[PDB]
Amino acid sequence: LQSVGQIVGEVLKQLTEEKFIVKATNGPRYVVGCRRQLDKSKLKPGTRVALDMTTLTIMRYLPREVDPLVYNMSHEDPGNVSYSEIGGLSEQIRELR
Amino acid sequence: EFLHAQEEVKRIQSIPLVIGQFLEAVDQNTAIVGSTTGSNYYVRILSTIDRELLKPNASVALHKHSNALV
Amino acid sequence: ENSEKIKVNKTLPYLVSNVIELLDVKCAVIKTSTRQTYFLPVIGLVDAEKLKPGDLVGVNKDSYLILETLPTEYDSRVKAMEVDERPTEQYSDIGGLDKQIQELVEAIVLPMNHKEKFENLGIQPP
Amino acid sequence: PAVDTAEQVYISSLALLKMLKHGRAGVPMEVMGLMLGEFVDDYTVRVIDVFAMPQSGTGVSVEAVDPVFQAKMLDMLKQTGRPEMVVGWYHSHPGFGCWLSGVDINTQQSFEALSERAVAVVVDPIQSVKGKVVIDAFRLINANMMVLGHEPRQTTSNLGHLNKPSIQALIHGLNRHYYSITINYRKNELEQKMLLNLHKKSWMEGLTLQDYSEHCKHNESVVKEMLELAKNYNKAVEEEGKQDPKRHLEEHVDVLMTSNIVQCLAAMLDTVVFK
Ligand SMILES: [Zn+2]
Repeated sequence: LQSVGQIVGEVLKQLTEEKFIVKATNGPRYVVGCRRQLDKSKLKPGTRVALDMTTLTIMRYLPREVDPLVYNMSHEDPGNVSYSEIGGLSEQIRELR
Repeated sequence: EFLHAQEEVKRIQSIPLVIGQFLEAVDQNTAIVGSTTGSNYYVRILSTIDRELLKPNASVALHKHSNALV
Repeated sequence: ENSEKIKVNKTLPYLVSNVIELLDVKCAVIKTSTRQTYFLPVIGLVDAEKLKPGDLVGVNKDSYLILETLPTEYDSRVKAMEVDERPTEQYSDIGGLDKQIQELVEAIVLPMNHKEKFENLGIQPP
Repeated sequence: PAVDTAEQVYISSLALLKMLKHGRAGVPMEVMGLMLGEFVDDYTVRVIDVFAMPQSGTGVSVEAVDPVFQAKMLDMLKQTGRPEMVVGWYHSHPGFGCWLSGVDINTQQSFEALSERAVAVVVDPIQSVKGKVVIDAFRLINANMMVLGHEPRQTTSNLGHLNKPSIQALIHGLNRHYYSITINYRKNELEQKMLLNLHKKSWMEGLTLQDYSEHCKHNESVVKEMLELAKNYNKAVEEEGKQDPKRHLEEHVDVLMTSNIVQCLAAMLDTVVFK
């Protein structure tokens, strides 16, 4: 309960080895710095990172967004349908495979 | 004392700073800028900023609280 | 005492929010109803196994920690589409339509009633 | 009787540091706690120590000051070397200025009930970005004592009018329901020399030559800027907006000169000293 959530945001140009331009998801564009210890090379334009919501400093570069819409668009049951259940499409099955 | 004062001036434009877009300057010490929050503001220019860089669409960085163009 | 400290820290202006994929270093990403995303170092008072992407959680209005799991809400119109009054017109009140009545009943009610007469045949019910 | 504008609230460095630490930890939520000190006289109130109230769901309200926690905390500090009294309560307004909410007035009233000199202290953690310490102290204005009783603080000296109130407080009710009290940081030796160690520059780095490749980069790049600058000087003397000559020539010459002197001098000292 003592913990506080961090602000997510995509990152942009690395102005220096310490000053970076993050872009909070549906939010403003800031210039911010990595905390102290995180890598700087992997901090490339297009890496989801968490922001401390007091100084907006970069911490905990997250892998990437799954966007639960996409999670539903993957973890959906397609059925047990096999090729031996489709009939009369043999040439078309050959093409698709 | 001048070293102290100049150190404070430098300390003003330290991170975090909110990025925005430069609109046309008003006077030597102030200009209008539209922050990337969407809102527009009439903001004092930091006298250290070189004026030639102020193109009418340049990306600039403002103080997070006072929106000061720094 | 620890539980009542939780209870006093469970006053409910909650900021209902959607869950996004979970991370290891067990910890969650949240999208608020105010369309801003947060990361939580720890999910909160709910367990990781319960949550899932595209879920409805009530979070702290300021710290945004998850402290409630909510029943999914689709839309007010969708609930308005639900029948609560349960109308009363009898099948006897329908005249001449006996063949159509039988077709509709065998197509709709029978799969709801039994499912045994269909599964004993192996057919997909209409 | 009445209080005066020259009243000074003395915040020691330790209490001040604990105030910012608790504020910067509590954000975005506010944080509250009780200040430990003493009312030395009518014209000043001293605080020497402070401790944090555990957070709750009541926000910063009179409900938040836990009686048993406060009693235990006071008892334990009594047998460690600080039997002070609760001179008041601090408070944090994240982002929003050093004003007083309506819910923030009743709690200060409750604190005044114990002692009329009980001051409230509001500390903004977020706005204290740098060596600007944004902090203010308040005490209630007792309604009629301003409405008809008139000026609530006797102006016997000029020590109270040497500061300008913040417009935010005036909007939220400064000089109408609460009045500010001048803040004074009573630091002393053995407490300032210790804080100079955060950047001390130990003699180890005092006698390093940095790295010659990087210093060569600085010298060469600065020289390129010198030539690009002096082009503008040659263009500008002809004239008969950030005028390059004065500003940039003085700055660049100063920086390059001092950097090179320091590097060469340190190299010479290391040459003569390290065998
Ligand atoms: Zn307050």
